Amino acid sequence: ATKLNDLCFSNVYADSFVVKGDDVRQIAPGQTGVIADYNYKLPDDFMGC
Amino acid sequence: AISSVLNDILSRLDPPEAEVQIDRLITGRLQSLQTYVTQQLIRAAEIRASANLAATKMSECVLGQSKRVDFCGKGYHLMSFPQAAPHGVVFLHVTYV
Amino acid sequence: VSMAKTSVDCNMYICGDSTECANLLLQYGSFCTQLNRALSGIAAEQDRNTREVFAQVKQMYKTPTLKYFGGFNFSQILPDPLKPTKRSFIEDLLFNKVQKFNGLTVLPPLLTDDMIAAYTAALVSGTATAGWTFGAGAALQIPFAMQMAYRFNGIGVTQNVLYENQKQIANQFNKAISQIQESLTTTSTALGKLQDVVNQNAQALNTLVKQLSSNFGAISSVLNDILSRLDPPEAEVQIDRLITGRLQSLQTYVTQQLIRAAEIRASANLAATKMSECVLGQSKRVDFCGKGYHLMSFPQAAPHGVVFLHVTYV
Amino acid sequence: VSMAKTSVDCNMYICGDSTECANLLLQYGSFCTQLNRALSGIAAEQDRN
Amino acid sequence: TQHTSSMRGVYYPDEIFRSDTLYLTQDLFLPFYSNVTGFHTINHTFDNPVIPFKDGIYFAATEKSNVVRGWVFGSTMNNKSQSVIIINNSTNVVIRACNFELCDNPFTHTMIFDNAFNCTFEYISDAFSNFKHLREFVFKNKDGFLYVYKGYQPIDVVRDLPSGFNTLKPIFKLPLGINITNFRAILTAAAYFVGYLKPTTFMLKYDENGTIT
Amino acid sequence: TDLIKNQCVNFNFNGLTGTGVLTPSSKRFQPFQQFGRDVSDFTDSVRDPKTSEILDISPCSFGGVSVITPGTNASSEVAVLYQDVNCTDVSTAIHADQLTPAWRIYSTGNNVFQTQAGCLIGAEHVDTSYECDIPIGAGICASYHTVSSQKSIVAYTMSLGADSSIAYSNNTIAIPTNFSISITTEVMP
Amino acid sequence: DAVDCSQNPLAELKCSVKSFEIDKGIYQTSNFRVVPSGDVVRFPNITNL
Ligand SMILES: *[C@@H]1O[C@H](CO)[C@@H](O[C@@H]2O[C@H](CO)[C@@H](O[C@@H]3O[C@H](CO[C@H]4O[C@H](CO)[C@@H](O)[C@H](O)[C@@H]4O)[C@@H](O)[C@H](O[C@H]4O[C@H](CO)[C@@H](O)[C@H](O)[C@@H]4O)[C@@H]3O)[C@H](O)[C@H]2NC(C)=O)[C@H](O)[C@H]1NC(C)=O
Ligand SMILES: *[C@@H]1O[C@H](CO)[C@@H](O[C@@H]2O[C@H](CO)[C@@H](O[C@@H]3O[C@H](CO)[C@@H](O)[C@H](O)[C@@H]3O)[C@H](O)[C@H]2NC(C)=O)[C@H](O)[C@H]1NC(C)=O
Ligand SMILES: *[C@@H]1O[C@H](CO)[C@@H](O[C@@H]2O[C@H](CO)[C@@H](O[C@@H]3O[C@H](CO)[C@@H](O)[C@H](O)[C@@H]3O)[C@H](O)[C@H]2NC(C)=O)[C@H](O)[C@H]1NC(C)=O
Ligand SMILES: *[C@@H]1O[C@H](CO)[C@@H](O[C@@H]2O[C@H](CO)[C@@H](O[C@@H]3O[C@H](CO)[C@@H](O)[C@H](O)[C@@H]3O)[C@H](O)[C@H]2NC(C)=O)[C@H](O)[C@H]1NC(C)=O
Ligand SMILES: *[C@@H]1O[C@H](CO)[C@@H](O[C@@H]2O[C@H](CO)[C@@H](O[C@@H]3O[C@H](CO)[C@@H](O)[C@H](O)[C@@H]3O)[C@H](O)[C@H]2NC(C)=O)[C@H](O)[C@H]1NC(C)=O
Ligand SMILES: *[C@@H]1O[C@H](CO)[C@@H](O[C@@H]2O[C@H](CO)[C@@H](O[C@@H]3O[C@H](CO)[C@@H](O)[C@H](O)[C@@H]3O)[C@H](O)[C@H]2NC(C)=O)[C@H](O)[C@H]1NC(C)=O
Ligand SMILES: *[C@@H]1O[C@H](CO)[C@@H](O[C@@H]2O[C@H](CO)[C@@H](O[C@@H]3O[C@H](CO)[C@@H](O)[C@H](O)[C@@H]3O)[C@H](O)[C@H]2NC(C)=O)[C@H](O)[C@H]1NC(C)=O
Ligand SMILES: *[C@@H]1O[C@H](CO)[C@@H](O[C@@H]2O[C@H](CO)[C@@H](O[C@@H]3O[C@H](CO)[C@@H](O)[C@H](O)[C@@H]3O)[C@H](O)[C@H]2NC(C)=O)[C@H](O)[C@H]1NC(C)=O
Ligand SMILES: *[C@@H]1O[C@H](CO)[C@@H](O[C@@H]2O[C@H](CO)[C@@H](O[C@@H]3O[C@H](CO)[C@@H](O)[C@H](O)[C@@H]3O)[C@H](O)[C@H]2NC(C)=O)[C@H](O)[C@H]1NC(C)=O
Ligand SMILES: *[C@@H]1O[C@H](CO)[C@@H](O[C@@H]2O[C@H](CO)[C@@H](O[C@@H]3O[C@H](CO)[C@@H](O)[C@H](O)[C@@H]3O)[C@H](O)[C@H]2NC(C)=O)[C@H](O)[C@H]1NC(C)=O
Ligand SMILES: *[C@@H]1O[C@H](CO)[C@@H](O[C@@H]2O[C@H](CO)[C@@H](O)[C@H](O)[C@H]2NC(C)=O)[C@H](O)[C@H]1NC(C)=O
Ligand SMILES: *[C@@H]1O[C@H](CO)[C@@H](O)[C@H](O)[C@H]1NC(C)=O
Ligand SMILES: *[C@@H]1O[C@H](CO)[C@@H](O)[C@H](O)[C@H]1NC(C)=O
Ligand SMILES: *[C@@H]1O[C@H](CO)[C@@H](O)[C@H](O)[C@H]1NC(C)=O
Ligand SMILES: *[C@@H]1O[C@H](CO)[C@@H](O)[C@H](O)[C@H]1NC(C)=O
Repeated sequence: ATKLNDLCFSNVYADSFVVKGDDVRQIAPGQTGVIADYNYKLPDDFMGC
Repeated sequence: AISSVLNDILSRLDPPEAEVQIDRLITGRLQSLQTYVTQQLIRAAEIRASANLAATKMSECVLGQSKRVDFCGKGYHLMSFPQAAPHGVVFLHVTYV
Repeated sequence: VSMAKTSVDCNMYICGDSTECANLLLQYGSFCTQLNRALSGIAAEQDRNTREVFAQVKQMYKTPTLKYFGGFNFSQILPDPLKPTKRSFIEDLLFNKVQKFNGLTVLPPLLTDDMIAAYTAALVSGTATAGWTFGAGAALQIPFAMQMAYRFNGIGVTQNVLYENQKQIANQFNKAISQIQESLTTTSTALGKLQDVVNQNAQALNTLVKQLSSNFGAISSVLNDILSRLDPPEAEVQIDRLITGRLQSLQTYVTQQLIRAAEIRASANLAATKMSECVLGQSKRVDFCGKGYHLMSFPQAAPHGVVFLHVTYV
Repeated sequence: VSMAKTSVDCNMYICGDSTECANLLLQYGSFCTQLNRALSGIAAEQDRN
Repeated sequence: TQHTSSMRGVYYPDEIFRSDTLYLTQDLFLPFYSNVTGFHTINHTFDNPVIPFKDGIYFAATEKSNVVRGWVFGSTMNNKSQSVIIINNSTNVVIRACNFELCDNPFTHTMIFDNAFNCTFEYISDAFSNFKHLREFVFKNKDGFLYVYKGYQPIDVVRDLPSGFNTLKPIFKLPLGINITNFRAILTAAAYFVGYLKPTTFMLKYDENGTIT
Repeated sequence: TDLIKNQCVNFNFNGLTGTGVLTPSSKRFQPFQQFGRDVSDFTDSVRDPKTSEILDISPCSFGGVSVITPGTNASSEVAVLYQDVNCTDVSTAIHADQLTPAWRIYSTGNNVFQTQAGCLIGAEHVDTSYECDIPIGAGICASYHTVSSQKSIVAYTMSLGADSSIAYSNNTIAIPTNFSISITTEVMP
Repeated sequence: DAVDCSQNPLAELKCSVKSFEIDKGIYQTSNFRVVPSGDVVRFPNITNL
């Protein structure tokens, strides 16, 4: 995160939503659960933040 | 590793974690060097065998007359001449048939 | 003058029908390709090693109608057409004493035993009647006794000695052959050198297979027992660890095969020289074509090797 | 026409005075043993030479 | 009395079929020529002490009158904790794991325990109805299970345990989940023997039939 | 499900999974054995949990595949060799496409000939012999020749050399009455 | 230009040697295998619920 200031990008995208606290942990690659499987899925790759 | 390019790890990735990525990449590459040099030693040994033979032939086919059959040519050895060649030696074997 | 033309399926060996494994193998680049070429190179050399030794004559000759030459028997050296086989008696004796989920196999040689036997037969026939130009140019028919007379001259024995003692010499020759037959028939040390090469080959392959069961610090040596109970994160970590181990086992094997191949090449090169100097002519150098003053010699076919019978004056 | 008959105890070399090391070494099976034999087989020919 | 184990105490270590092969492994086997302890039931003297288990033992008995009926395996050997009683009940084989109030000297009547509480395991087999018979057993603890092997051969010995070789076959794998550190023999002349198993490396020779010879 | 035999299937027994070919066997299993292994640590056979039948597991055919070609500057043609495979299975799995890799444009014609080396498809077999150009194995070589004005890849038995013969006598001899001088070459790195 | 490495055996060799020109001879370009058909699943008889 520190080094984001040293990088250039062709674009920046941002996704936004509200979830239950316990479900926040599902917003990551390699996860399973109600959110991870049926609401919001991430690819097997890095995520900005 | 994240990337084959060292700079694309070291530059952007957090310096702690980066050591893990770098260490892995280093190990990977070191293995190819060990493989490469091993094969080169083996190849070199084969060349020695060839060079040793060439030296023998020079002495016995050019600087003298060999009697051992088929060493300096199929026929009955009379003469030979060496020629320069790109990383090798070319012989002209003159024989009686 | 050869070793088994082995071959290894890199993917089968490393990744036992595992997709995840394969993906984690591709990440290592040309690993499998490099191994494949190395083994292929060896197999190619194994072929040359045989051809360079046996194919010394451009013409194939027919077995002589009669094998009896000036009292010299020869019957156990040449093939006997009465039998369905194409080998000599001695050769038959020599040849009597020497898929899988591991992805390992062996390829056949270009020249089969029958083809090799044919070459040896031609060389013996040549030796017996073609004279001194057999391997130099057109064959020149010569009476056997006259050929021997020449050989004795080369030893440093006055020509007449052979003729005067021809009967005794032919008898001793024939006897010596019979003696060898008995020695070969009833021994177990004979082509120990050839058996040694075979044994070592087997050990290398056995070792390689055994390594598939190696754990390498992993949860399990079996990929299926990694995937079946682990989330993808750890599963990949475990697979990668297992792959690393197996990758090393292959490079180790090939390295040893390359070294081994080099030694076989050296042997094959010498065999070619000996045939040229001891069979196609009369070598004068000491202690090269037997343990006496060289007269002549005969080649015989053998399972992955060459057997020479060296006839010497003592 | 010869070289020194090198011989090394592969157990002591790797896990000298360590049980825990040996316990982990065992996970590599007979590697240690095979390697030892391979070396001996070389020393054997020095006598022949 | 101390005796020699000879080459006895060998058993099939796993349910894996093999054929015509030499298999090298390591397990709790009875060491060859180990020190075997003999026990006797003669006239007024009956050996029925509590013997340490040491994670696995070897047992054998020479019979002509079926004096030996079973064993009790456990820790405290009383109704304070769990123990398992394994007996030939004369019509059925009966195995029970409970907090048993055991007889201090157990033996037309079954005198093994007065009470049983907190039973966790019960099993009853199908029904049935010089020394002559040698019975052999191996008892091992693994992952809460009591592994039991059995064998048998005809004999003609008076006091000793004849030298020989015999591979035993598995019979029970009891999911007892109990602590076995000690055991006692259950008796009705006769004799029996106890040895101890060790994590020893053995080379086993499998014949064409897949049996160990 | 029912057992599917004598073909490659995906199997799942209660404790053993994988792929391969299931066939009946006579292995002498004991009353306390479920499955067995080969000399090497691979599953040999399994006893069925339902019918108590014993079936062996064979590997699905696999191997190396090589191509035989002339130069691309001469023509565009190729014969394909499948190492150590019975041509009956090769053909079957082409019609019943079960092969990996499969080609987008490919078929199997009458040019099918099996050698010890493996199954060779695309070459024309002949009953004659020639100098071995491209070695295959077991006395078989490939070459590119005109076959009654179109050239093609052919499979043939290699010749061992020229066919000749000389007479033997106890009273005659051959002696050269002429000679020539020739020059040959040799190269070494 | 381009080579479709799946079109035919010739393409595979061209791709393998990274060249649009091949001189002569016999080359191993890949392995091969047969693809399995259906599934076979087997279990014990009794189900104790
Ligand atoms: C070059 O040197 C070789 C080696 O010495 C000679 O070859 C031998 O030639 C003889 C000639 O026949 C072979 O003779 C053998 O005789 C055995 C005895 O049985 C016969 O003789 C007794 C004598 O009283 C009679 O009672 C009996 O009825 C027979 O007449 C046979 O048993 C041998 O048979 C062999 O071949 C058959 C073929 O199927 C086999 O089944 C037998 O087991 C056995 O192998 C044979 O007949 C002798 O065997 C030859 N030896 C070899 C090694 O071949 C050459 O003749 C000599 N060349 C010249 C020109 O002299
Ligand atoms: C020089 O050495 C040779 C052989 O090394 C000697 O020839 C051998 O001479 C003995 C008798 O002196 C022969 O033995 C006889 O053979 C006949 C054959 O039927 C037999 O009937 C007799 O009872 C006896 O066994 C022997 O066979 C012979 N060797 C050969 C191959 O013929 C030679 O005599 C030696 N020179 C001198 C001067 O002694
Ligand atoms: C295992 O079971 C035995 C049963 O024999 C238990 O031993 C018994 O424990 C009781 C209680 O301390 C002892 O005293 C008895 O108390 C009752 C109370 O009314 C009284 O009526 C009896 O006369 C007696 O006093 C009893 O003597 C004792 N039995 C013996 C033989 O000593 C034992 O404690 C149990 N073990 C565990 C771990 O529970
Ligand atoms: C020694 O073994 C005998 C025979 O198993 C035991 O006697 C038997 O005890 C059972 C009760 O546990 C009696 O009832 C049986 O119950 C089963 C329950 O499903 C039922 O299927 C049977 O038909 C029967 O009702 C059984 O009748 C009885 N048999 C006899 C001959 O007495 C005996 O208790 C055992 N002794 C010890 C100390 O365990
Ligand atoms: C272990 O493998 C051996 C193989 O030697 C099996 O023993 C053999 O079993 C056969 C069948 O009962 C025995 O009888 C034979 O029958 C044939 C029928 O034509 C007959 O020609 C033979 O002369 C013989 O009568 C054979 O004697 C027997 N061999 C021995 C040494 O006992 C054995 O049954 C296998 N064990 C198990 C558990 O299957
Ligand atoms: C699991 O339960 C099934 C019950 O269907 C058992 O399968 C059945 O086994 C019998 C004996 O092999 C099969 O053959 C039958 O034999 C009788 C003999 O008289 C015959 O009358 C029938 O027409 C038939 O041939 C029967 O087909 C078979 N049933 C099925 C659906 O396969 C199975 O053996 C049990 N497994 C175990 C381990 O007991
Ligand atoms: C390629 O596969 C085919 C088909 O399996 C093989 O042809 C078959 O070869 C067998 C000999 O092994 C032929 O004889 C059979 O022998 C068994 C032995 O018990 C017998 O039970 C059968 O009734 C039969 O006699 C079989 O007839 C033959 N099939 C055909 C259709 O001819 C072929 O040999 C295989 N090629 C290679 C190189 O292995
Ligand atoms: C030295 O003498 C030998 C023996 O005569 C010559 O070899 C033989 O030469 C004839 C004629 O060139 C070869 O052909 C034969 O022709 C007759 C004519 O009717 C025919 O019936 C035969 O079937 C055969 O075709 C004969 O094959 C040949 N034999 C061999 C073993 O080569 C030899 O050429 C003479 N050498 C010199 C330098 O004159
Ligand atoms: C070279 O070896 C051949 C082997 O066939 C010799 O030819 C044969 O020579 C004999 C003697 O001149 C010929 O006559 C035979 O004499 C015996 C005497 O008992 C008689 O029993 C035979 O029936 C026959 O008459 C024989 O026909 C002849 N064979 C042939 C096929 O021509 C030849 O003489 C030897 N040459 C030299 C220089 O030794
Ligand atoms: C060994 O064979 C060679 C074959 O070339 C012989 O050499 C050749 O001998 C002829 C006659 O002496 C040479 O002259 C030729 O004469 C004819 C007559 O019309 C003429 O048309 C030709 O153009 C030529 O002049 C011929 O040039 C010569 N070959 C060469 C390359 O010079 C040789 O003599 C034979 N050796 C023995 C010892 O017989
Ligand atoms: C029957 O066995 C159970 C355990 O298998 C006993 O319950 C345990 O008793 C000990 C006594 O200190 C407690 O510490 C454990 O926590 C208890 N476990 C449970 C799950 O409650 C039970 O008391 C035994 N009953 C008898 C009569 O002995
Ligand atoms: C019986 O026990 C005593 C105890 O010391 C021992 O000395 C004696 O030898 C034992 N009997 C036999 C036959 O060993
Ligand atoms: C085994 O028993 C004999 C009996 O006399 C004894 O002397 C020996 O020391 C015992 N061995 C061990 C290790 O106790
Ligand atoms: C069995 O009892 C002994 C007695 O001290 C104890 O140390 C041991 O841990 C017990 N084992 C189990 C599994 O409870
Ligand atoms: C190779 O290409 C050249 C290009 O003109 C052609 O002439 C030559 O004949 C080709 N070689 C073969 C074997 O066709």
